[PDB]
Amino acid sequence: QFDTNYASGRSGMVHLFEWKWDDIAAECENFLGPNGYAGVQVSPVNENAVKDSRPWWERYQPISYKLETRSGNEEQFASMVKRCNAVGVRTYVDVVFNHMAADGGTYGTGGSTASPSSKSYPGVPYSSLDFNPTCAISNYNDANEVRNCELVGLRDLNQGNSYVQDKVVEFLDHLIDLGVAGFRVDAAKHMWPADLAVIYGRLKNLNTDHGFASGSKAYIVQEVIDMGGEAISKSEYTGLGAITEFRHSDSIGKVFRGKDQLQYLTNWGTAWGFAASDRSLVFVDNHDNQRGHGAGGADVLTYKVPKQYKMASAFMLAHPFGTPRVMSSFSFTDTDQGPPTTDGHNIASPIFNSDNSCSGGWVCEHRWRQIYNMVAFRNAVGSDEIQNWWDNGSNQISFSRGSRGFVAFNNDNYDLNSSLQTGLPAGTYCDVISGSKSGSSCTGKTVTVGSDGRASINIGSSEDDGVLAIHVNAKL
Ligand SMILES: [Cl-]
Ligand SMILES: [Sr+2]
Ligand SMILES: [Sr+2]
Repeated sequence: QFDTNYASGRSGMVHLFEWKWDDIAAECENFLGPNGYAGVQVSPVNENAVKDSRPWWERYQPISYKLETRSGNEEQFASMVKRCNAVGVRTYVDVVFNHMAADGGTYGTGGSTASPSSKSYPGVPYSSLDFNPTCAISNYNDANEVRNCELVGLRDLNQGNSYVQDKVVEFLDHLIDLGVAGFRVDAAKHMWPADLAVIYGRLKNLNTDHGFASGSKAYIVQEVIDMGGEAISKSEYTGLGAITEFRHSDSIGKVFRGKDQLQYLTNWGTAWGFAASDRSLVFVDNHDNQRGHGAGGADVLTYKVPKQYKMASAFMLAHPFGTPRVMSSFSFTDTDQGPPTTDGHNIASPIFNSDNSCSGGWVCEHRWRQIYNMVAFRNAVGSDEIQNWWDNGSNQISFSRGSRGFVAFNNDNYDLNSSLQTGLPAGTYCDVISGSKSGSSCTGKTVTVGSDGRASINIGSSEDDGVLAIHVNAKL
């Protein structure tokens, strides 16, 4: 429940927001696999309610547990898991069993129909007896009202009923048979941990046919928003699985936006109020946080602030704390707007340029050179500890991961021109933020490390990038 089940020597979970299964399987073999990524988080794979203008949040109003979405059907989803597992990329499913669709959602994405006014869902065989009595969440400080009342009209299921427990376990076991490696449980704060423990304990072992070790259990990351000093604590859930550490997203936004100083990052971890490292799923932004009014509000860094979003992603991928997750979104100017379509419904596949960058309505942050080359940085340093910390007392910091990698940041209004201790063997290194290694040359900046371990690091305060990075797996 705490082991990621990652393949050997890989790191980084990519949330391919609203991608279809066919496009995900191709991206596993063409990019994610040969670039060292560890896993992919998919949108809900079960049938959801069809709503006007096809908003993104329609996929969190389940109609049934049939694998029938705009992303594809069960046959395409199963082939996607098999093809991604063959290149070493695991699959983690966003699962929604706290509620069903609200009023106005009579049609499903796979042919099923429902009647939320009577709490009747013929696809799951669900009846009104399987739900909590109708009530609305208004207080948010009453831990009983948050877990038993209806969230924005969504029909609150009763996870204490043995029939509901059967259907959820039946659905999660079906996904395990298809080769899935873990689950992201949506709205976990609105459910009782005692009932979650029963569901989690009944799940079968992982399918060894997909290259899983015998005795492997499904990875469990729980979506809990705990900004500190709340009625519901994240410690209620850290005993049953990993949690979404949203303090990481809100703090990393404040720091790299200038609202806090970079020198304070010297004790990044539980000293900043985070959960345990082996219990923390960390990220810069998520599909909710990037739209505002999330857990971090306006302080969250998104792709729309590219220079500081890349610096924040580079710091997270270089720090040993937690399990990093990188967001891959589609461009939006309206928080309700859904993914790009070829008409008004059929999701349009992403297209790629000579950059290996995305187009056609998708941003593809995981294909940014500054992001996927830092994933290689994480894979090259392993479990090496932080050493050689330096800072100027403001917004210029640098540290090394053992003797295998070095990174430097400049968030001040003036340049960085210092001879810093790098901790690496002497030689010539390619700046992995500004380029890559090709044969015996560097695409971007070059970094020369002297016999004393010191190197000249230069990051102008007006350059497009505010971070430099080098590691031993990109020498010469
Ligand atoms: Cl999340
Ligand atoms: Sr609930
Ligand atoms: Sr200080």
